[PDB]
Amino acid sequence: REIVHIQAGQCGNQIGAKFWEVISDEHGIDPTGSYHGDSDLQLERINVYYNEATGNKYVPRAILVDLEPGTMDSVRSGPFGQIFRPDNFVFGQSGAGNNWAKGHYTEGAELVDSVLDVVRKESESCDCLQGFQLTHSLGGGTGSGMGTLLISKIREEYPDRIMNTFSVMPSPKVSDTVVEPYNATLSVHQLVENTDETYCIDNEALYDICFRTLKLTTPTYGDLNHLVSATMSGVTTCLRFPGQLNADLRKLAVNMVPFPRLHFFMPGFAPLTSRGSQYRALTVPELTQQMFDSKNMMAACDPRHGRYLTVAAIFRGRMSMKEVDEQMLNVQNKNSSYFVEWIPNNVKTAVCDIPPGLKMSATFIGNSTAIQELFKRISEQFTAMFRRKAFLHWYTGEGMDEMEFTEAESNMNDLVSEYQQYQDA
Amino acid sequence: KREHEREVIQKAIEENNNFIKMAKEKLAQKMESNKENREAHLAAMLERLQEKDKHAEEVRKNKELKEEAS
Ligand SMILES: Nc1nc2c(ncn2[C@@H]2O[C@H](COP(=O)(O)OP(=O)(O)O)[C@@H](O)[C@H]2O)c(=O)[nH]1
Ligand SMILES: [Mg+2]
Ligand SMILES: [Mg+2]
Repeated sequence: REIVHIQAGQCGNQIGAKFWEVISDEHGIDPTGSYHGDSDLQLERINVYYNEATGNKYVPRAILVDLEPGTMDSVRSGPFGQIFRPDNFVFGQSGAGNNWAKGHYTEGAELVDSVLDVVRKESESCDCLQGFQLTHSLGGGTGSGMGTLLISKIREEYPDRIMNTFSVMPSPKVSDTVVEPYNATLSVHQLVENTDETYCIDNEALYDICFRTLKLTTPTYGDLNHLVSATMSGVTTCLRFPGQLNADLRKLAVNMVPFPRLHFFMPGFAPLTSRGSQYRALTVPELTQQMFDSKNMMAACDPRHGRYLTVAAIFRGRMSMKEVDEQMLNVQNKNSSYFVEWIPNNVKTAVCDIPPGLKMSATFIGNSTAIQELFKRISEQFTAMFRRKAFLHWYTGEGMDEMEFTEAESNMNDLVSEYQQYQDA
Repeated sequence: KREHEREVIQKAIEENNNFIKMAKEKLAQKMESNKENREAHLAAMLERLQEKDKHAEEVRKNKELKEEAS
């Protein structure tokens, strides 16, 4: 059961490169692609993310996309840069200028067919393809515009497969341009229609965690990417190691998505580490309380402001399964109002013996109605500019029409009202 | 959706090409109309000066008439 990984744009390639470095270490794969691990329980499901090449080499089933060579040249030089298939680097020369329209309609449309040729080649060499996972940001131009363009084209060619994304939401606290609410709203509109599951990784939440919790006053993208790669590792553990719960993308979607449009997940992680941090190993009760706390959410939403439709918890490392079950049952009994009563047993728990890194950790995946706070924040920012048609010339100049913006704004407002409807049920 | 994707890029081409077209024609019209205006200003100026020479020839002739009828 193979997954085809695609990473697009600066953010998509930076978080994507970290994800591959992290899991390559976990699976005992070195930068040359050779296996040198101390367990085989690393190679049991290695084929989910890696292909097997000539001299017993494991090659990531990853496709690196960007309209600018810069970020991809940085990857090719980084630690695990040589692990990727050289043919799978697909890049243009004229970037996207943080413009969704350029990535989706003009610059991106010129490069998209060559990317699909690589996607097709990777798919044809799959015994049984489960689907695709895309890493990207929604505030830029390549990952946002060209990424959603790729999703649309892939869906047309593989309508019966799962489309999963790790989508980095933009925030004024960690911003590159004022047009981020435009790019994000346009991308969310695409995501609501063409993805089965999206992990909402909020830069606002990643910033507040680094600043308020870790006390990293003046955090860098590297600091935010430390949390991201750790969360990405946790949420994909069930797909990379032998397990019974959410072992593939489809079963995960069936367990987590009660309504087709409501597929935006709020990840959580514990303990919150800081690059090069100190000594203790968090008890099971401590892991559980933290992963459910607003301060550990990777989306800037207060779960106490909504209700959980479904939840998937994953514990990693050697620990008491009896204690895990007691702690998991306790969080629900102590906060039963924040879990919808009309979805019985909506909190599932998995445990993996192999820890990340750390001695023991816990990853949370929640489909909460509080996620509307993220879409409300973006919608507010989008409307503040769209109301006065600010910066629209950059988009209309690429061929886009104002009607397209009105539809994206409306679809996202509908998404918010749908999340609110199920919160009042 | 593919249909709209093609309509967007073609709309962008049709607008830039049409803008380049109009600018080219308006610039050529301005440079031409300017050439006509400047040349007209010089033509009228020379016409005024020529009318002044025609008047000097008529003065020299008007003296020729008075000298003979003296
Ligand atoms: N977490 C994270 N966010 C990033 C990173 N680089 C850019 N961003 C965010 O992504 C958006 C910009 O998109 P980017 O990936 O730079 O541009 P693209 O090349 O057009 O896809 C903004 O919202 C940034 O805050 C990164 O490495 N990590
Ligand atoms: Mg990106
Ligand atoms: Mg982007």
